[PDB]
Amino acid sequence: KYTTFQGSQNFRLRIVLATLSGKPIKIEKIRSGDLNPGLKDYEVSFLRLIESVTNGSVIEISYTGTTVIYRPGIIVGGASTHICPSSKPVGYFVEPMLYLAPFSKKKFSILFKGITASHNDAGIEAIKWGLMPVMEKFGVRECALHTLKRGSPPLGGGEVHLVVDSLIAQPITMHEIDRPIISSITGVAYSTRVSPSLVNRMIDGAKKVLKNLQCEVNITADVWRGENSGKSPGWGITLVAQSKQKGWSYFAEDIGDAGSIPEELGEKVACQLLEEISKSAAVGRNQLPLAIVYMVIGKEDIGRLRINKEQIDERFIILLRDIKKIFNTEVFLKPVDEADNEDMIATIKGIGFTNTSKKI
Amino acid sequence: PGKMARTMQRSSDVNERKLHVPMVDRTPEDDPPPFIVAVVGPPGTGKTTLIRSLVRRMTKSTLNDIQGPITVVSGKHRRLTFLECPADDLNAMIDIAKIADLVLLLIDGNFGFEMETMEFLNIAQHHGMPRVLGVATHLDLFKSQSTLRASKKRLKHRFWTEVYQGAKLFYLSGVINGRYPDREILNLSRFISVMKFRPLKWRNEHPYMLADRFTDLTHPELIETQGLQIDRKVAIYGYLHGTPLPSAPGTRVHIAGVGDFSVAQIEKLPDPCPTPFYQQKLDDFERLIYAPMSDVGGVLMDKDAVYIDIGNIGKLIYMDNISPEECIRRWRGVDLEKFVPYFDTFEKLAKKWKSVDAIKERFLDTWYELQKAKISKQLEINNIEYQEMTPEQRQRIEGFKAGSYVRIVFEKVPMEFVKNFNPKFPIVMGGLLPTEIKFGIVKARLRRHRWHKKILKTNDPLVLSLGWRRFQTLPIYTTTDSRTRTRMLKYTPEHTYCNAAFYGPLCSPNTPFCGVQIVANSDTGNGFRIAATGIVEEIDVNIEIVKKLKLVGFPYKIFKNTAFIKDMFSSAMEVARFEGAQIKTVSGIRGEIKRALSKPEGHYRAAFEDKILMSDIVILRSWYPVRVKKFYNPVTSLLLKEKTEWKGLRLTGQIRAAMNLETPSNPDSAYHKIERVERHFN
Amino acid sequence: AKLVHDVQKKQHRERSQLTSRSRYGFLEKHKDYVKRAQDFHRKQSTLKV
Amino acid sequence: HTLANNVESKLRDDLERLKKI
Amino acid sequence: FEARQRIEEKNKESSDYHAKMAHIVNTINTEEGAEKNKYERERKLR
Amino acid sequence: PFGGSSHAKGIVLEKLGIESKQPNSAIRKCVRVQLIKNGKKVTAFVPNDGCLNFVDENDEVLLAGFGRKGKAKGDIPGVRFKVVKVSGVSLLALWKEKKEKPR
Amino acid sequence: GPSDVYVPPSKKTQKLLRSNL
Amino acid sequence: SSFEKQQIEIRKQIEQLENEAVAEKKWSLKGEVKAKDRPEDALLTEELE
Amino acid sequence: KEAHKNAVIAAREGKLAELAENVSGDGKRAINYQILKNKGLTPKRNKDNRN
Ligand SMILES: Nc1nc2c(ncn2[C@@H]2O[C@H](COP(=O)(O)OP(=O)(O)OP(=O)(O)O)[C@@H](O)[C@H]2O)c(=O)[nH]1
Ligand SMILES: [Mg+2]
Repeated sequence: KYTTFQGSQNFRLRIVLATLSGKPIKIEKIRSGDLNPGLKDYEVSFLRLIESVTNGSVIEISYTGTTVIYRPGIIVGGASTHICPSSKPVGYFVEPMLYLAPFSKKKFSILFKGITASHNDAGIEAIKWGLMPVMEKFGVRECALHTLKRGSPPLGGGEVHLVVDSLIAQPITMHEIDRPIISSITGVAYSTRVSPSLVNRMIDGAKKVLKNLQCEVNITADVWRGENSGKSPGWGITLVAQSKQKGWSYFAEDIGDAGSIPEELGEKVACQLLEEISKSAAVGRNQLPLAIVYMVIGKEDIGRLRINKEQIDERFIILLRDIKKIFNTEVFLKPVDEADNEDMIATIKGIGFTNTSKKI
Repeated sequence: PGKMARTMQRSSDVNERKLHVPMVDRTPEDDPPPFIVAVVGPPGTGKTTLIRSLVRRMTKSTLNDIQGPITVVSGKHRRLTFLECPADDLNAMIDIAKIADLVLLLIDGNFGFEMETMEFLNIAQHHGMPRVLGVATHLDLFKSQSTLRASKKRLKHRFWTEVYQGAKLFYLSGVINGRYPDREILNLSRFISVMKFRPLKWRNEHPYMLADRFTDLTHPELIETQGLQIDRKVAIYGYLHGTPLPSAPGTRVHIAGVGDFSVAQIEKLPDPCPTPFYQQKLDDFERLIYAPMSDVGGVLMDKDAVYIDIGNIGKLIYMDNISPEECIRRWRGVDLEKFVPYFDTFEKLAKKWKSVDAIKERFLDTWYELQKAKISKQLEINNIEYQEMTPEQRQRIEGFKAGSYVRIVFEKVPMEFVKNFNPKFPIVMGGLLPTEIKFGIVKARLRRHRWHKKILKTNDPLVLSLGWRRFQTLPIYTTTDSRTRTRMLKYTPEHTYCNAAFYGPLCSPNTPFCGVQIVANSDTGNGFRIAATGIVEEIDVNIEIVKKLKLVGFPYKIFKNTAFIKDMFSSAMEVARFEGAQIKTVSGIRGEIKRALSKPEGHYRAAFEDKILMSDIVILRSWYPVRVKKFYNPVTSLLLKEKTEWKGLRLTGQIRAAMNLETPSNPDSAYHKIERVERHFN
Repeated sequence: AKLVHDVQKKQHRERSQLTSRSRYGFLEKHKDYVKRAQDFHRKQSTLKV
Repeated sequence: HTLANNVESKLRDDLERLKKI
Repeated sequence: FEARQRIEEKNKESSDYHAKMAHIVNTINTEEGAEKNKYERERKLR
Repeated sequence: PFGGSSHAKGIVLEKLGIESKQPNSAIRKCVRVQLIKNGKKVTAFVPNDGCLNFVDENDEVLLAGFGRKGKAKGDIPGVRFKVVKVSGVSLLALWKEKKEKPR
Repeated sequence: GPSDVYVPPSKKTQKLLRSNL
Repeated sequence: SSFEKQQIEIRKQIEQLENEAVAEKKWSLKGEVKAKDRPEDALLTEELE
Repeated sequence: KEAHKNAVIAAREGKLAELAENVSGDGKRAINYQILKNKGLTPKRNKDNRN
């Protein structure tokens, strides 16, 4: 009712922040200048999921569909199954619940039915191997996701089971100042209804890129054989570099388009991985907001994290503007002492907050 | 050898009695905010006489007509705020127990332990124990040293019982000349000035402060235009305590007996009665009392009249008119739903990645003391990054760190408040949390208070202290039915905890709360008052909650194992709904209800266990749900004029008494003695 | 009787038959039922044998 | 007669409640 | 239909309760009693 | 014993078996603690599930040695303690309603 | 088909989906 | 005053609660509910388990 | 009916007033014995062991 926003910008993030804040919000003039102005099927399903795993939170959408008012309640959770509509994938619906996992009355066991791949949104293995490490370093213990059947575009037929048990008061505050040394690189190429020869082709392209390096590099193959192979054919490949000492992770991934060179896809994922490593500073451009919001929701205490000049960008700016417009909270930034680069230490006081929805 | 053994058990046990559970302090190092002491006791003792004499000694200045808080310096780091609680307002007692940290508890000697004092002791104990120190007054009236000594030891022993043993008390002779014996006044002064404190969760998790100075802001012309009914602007002056309060307007703050008013404007002012180190460092860089609403020197200000005796990427980011694009272009000199970020064309990526040297550049003892070390290290990090840069950090993001005078101005304030305000009552205000602002139903567990006479009743109003608020609601007492359902009771079990659930303002679990009957001095009567104590333990927006109703029926024709039951129902519809179900005759034999009948309209047939007698009464268990009443009423005592004998909802006993009814009673259900004769068979 | 209050040894009391059952006198409890069932089963046992 | 009609209407109401809600 | 549904759910819940109960009681026995017999083997040594 | 001495204090980490459908039994009285001197969790009874309901969580309890005489019906082998004091105050006075758990 | 030839992929993919006279 | 207004609202709410708590209980909240003591067919119309 | 009901109400008022006659003769309210002496939930006992 009070915190006002315009347009369709960053809708999921704004809703998640509204839930964590308790401040009632109204977002209006949603894609008004369009031939089909209003909301989307995936967006309304997202709101349905929000009501499902919340309790007593009131959500209404004006008949014009360009003005949504949200009055948040509490975050119950529980165990349920959602059927993601065709246009958008399970990782896209999972990331917000991934944000909301560790602070709920009943643990999270959600079965998502549908598609598990997109150039747009994060793959299941991508989200696992990238985000699970970040949240667990912040202080969650049992968060995992299993794959009963894996879908593909555009038929879907995939089943993912998110089980998150760790209910924490707050993530432990973080003070990361340095640059982790990359320990090794692993990855995986998955194939649905297509050739192991194709798998080997893409892995050959990847290792051709990665032969310039000397530390450990391993990528596994997953032919999702048989009944749970979904319906449409497809394939994809993911790559993650790891720093065992502090245990950090950075990653990039892709799927195979229609009429594409699997070797090219290999050099693809390799090149995005390398480039993200290049632009990284103790954290990766896509998991930036995840760690940011965790360290913000941390307890009443300043927290420190190294970030990159290049990592600072439009998406960072809009995240900062939104998080300030919600929490009335501003992030201090000070340059690194070392001159060889211009890394920036971000400090921010995690707000006084508790897992007041917990069962004691 | 033997001494070695004995002293090692000494060492082990004493360390094992030394250690504790760690919790953070957040507390101010540079400038401690004042510590709060409250004179607490019954009205016929002379607390005023005590406050006057003690403050005069400490400050080296006399004073008459004390009222409201009064703040003084002692030590080279010590400033204290003295509060004389009234012996009338149970609510004021409650607020003092919420906020104050040293309680100067003064008790009659000619008469021992009035229950008001005992109740303050209980409620402080409940909301988090503040350091207590008692003084036995009126020892001079005892006309024999025998009685004086006996009562001395008696008092010391009861006190030692009800608070930690060893808690010495100070004996106070008499008020000769508006004064207390100076030497024992030194005892008190030195002691409480060298007192040591503990961290408590309430203090150290919510930013709280007592209101020092009271002013109103309204255009007088606005007043006559509106007609005195216009909510009045209000300005409060005070210090800070415990948790660093935020610095930007737009947060919510409770005020006792007032309501819940958001912060409109706030400004930081240097204190009026500063530390001697503060003064000396002031002078080094360049080269006592305070009690706003009570008299100081020889002058007291009224509302207007007075009485006197005769004698930069960061800022670019945080600016709004700038588009983020113009931010970035100014700085080097899209939405997020697309999860993977932007990139470069594939050929340029590949060619620039043919070189990889730039990427090999990046590429390859007591546990208690241990977590106390983590706490200390985290706070020292806080300190260094706090000192890093003041004008943005200190002023804004650190909020207003504790120990800094503040003036805050608000709107929508009751005309009645500003008009019938009196200084004699304390006035408190502390930060609300999101959980403490959202509402719902609290699931708590509580017991009657053990010195109380009567047991509480479900759906009977009940005031309670919980969070800064203090308010009356209608609980519902539920006992889990050996952990299957949530059956509702109809009374509290008379000597144990039991679950309760009621609508109210939410708050974090594992939080103590303490509930009371009438607050009105008019009806305090002669008994104890504090009635329930418990912990709020979870919060929600709805709960399943059950009451047990058993449908009674009778048999009217009996075969071996079969029966026709005649009054558990009245319609074949109904019996068809309930058929194939499970019943147990009062005798304790099971059976199932099986088929409706026709020519009688509500009678059915059951297949039992053995030949069920005509002289029985069959029953069928069933769970109805119950709906929690949503009554909610903050007390607003200080909004009221007389500031006591506030009356919310009355209790069923005095409701029946008032409207002159008689208690419902199921006669045949009332108990009676049964004499079953001895039975024989053929 | 280790660590229990007598007010935990309450003594729940004994009800009475519903009054409108003046005619069908004297409600039974389980102890009356066990006397009845035991006697009937002796009658059976011997009559079977 | 009219009593039969009233009972029928009541049946309609109760049955609609029980079979719909 | 309601009868079949209710009996199914009640059976599942009671069996699951039992399984958790044995899981717990047995883990206390194993862990704690093992370390206790460790300490007792310790005490008899002296 | 647990080291050298006769009593040890620590932190109530959770109340194992809050949900024992059959009240006042082994686990029903079984709470668990964290010995602070060792920073390590360990199991310990409470007497009288009433006192169970007294002690809740994060509560500076102080443990003593259980010391069964002989072999009863169900009391679990391995649980080796009894709580004595909670957050300052002593559970016999509590369960006898002499004092109230202060905080 | 290397992974198809891999019977050890049973355990491997299981972990991958999980994590005198 | 708006304070007086909310006092009026709370007051009326108060007497409604008093009368509602002193009146007869609802049959479904009672115990030993029965054919003669109910209003008829309520067990169909309602939902209990 | 009215005679009986007024009789029971009168009994109510009489008992209530007789309780109320023990109100404080002063404005100061005395400690209670149960809380002066604080002996909680004893068993039942005997004069032998008393002596
Ligand atoms: N015997 C004795 N009487 C005292 C002592 N101190 C104060 N008094 C009496 O108590 C009276 C003081 O009353 P007040 O100071 O107004 O009472 P109070 O307890 O401060 O409560 P307020 O009236 O609300 O301030 C004096 O008239 C004294 O006769 C003492 O140490 N011994
Ligand atoms: Mg006084």
